[PDB]
Amino acid sequence: FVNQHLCGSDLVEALYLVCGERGGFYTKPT
Amino acid sequence: GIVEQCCTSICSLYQLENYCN
Repeated sequence: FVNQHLCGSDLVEALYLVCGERGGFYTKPT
Repeated sequence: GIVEQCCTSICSLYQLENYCN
C-alpha cells in the first residue's frame, strides 16, 4: 500500500511491515 | 540515507522491499 509517509519510528515501522513476514531481518543501522 | 527516500517522497511498499538489502 502506498500514499503514506514515514520517518524515525514510522520508517523502522513501515520497513518492518513490508519486510515483516518475508525477509526475516531488518537492516542494522548505525 | 533511507529517510531521505521515503520521508521526502511517497515511496511504494515495493521500494521498501529493497530497503531490506
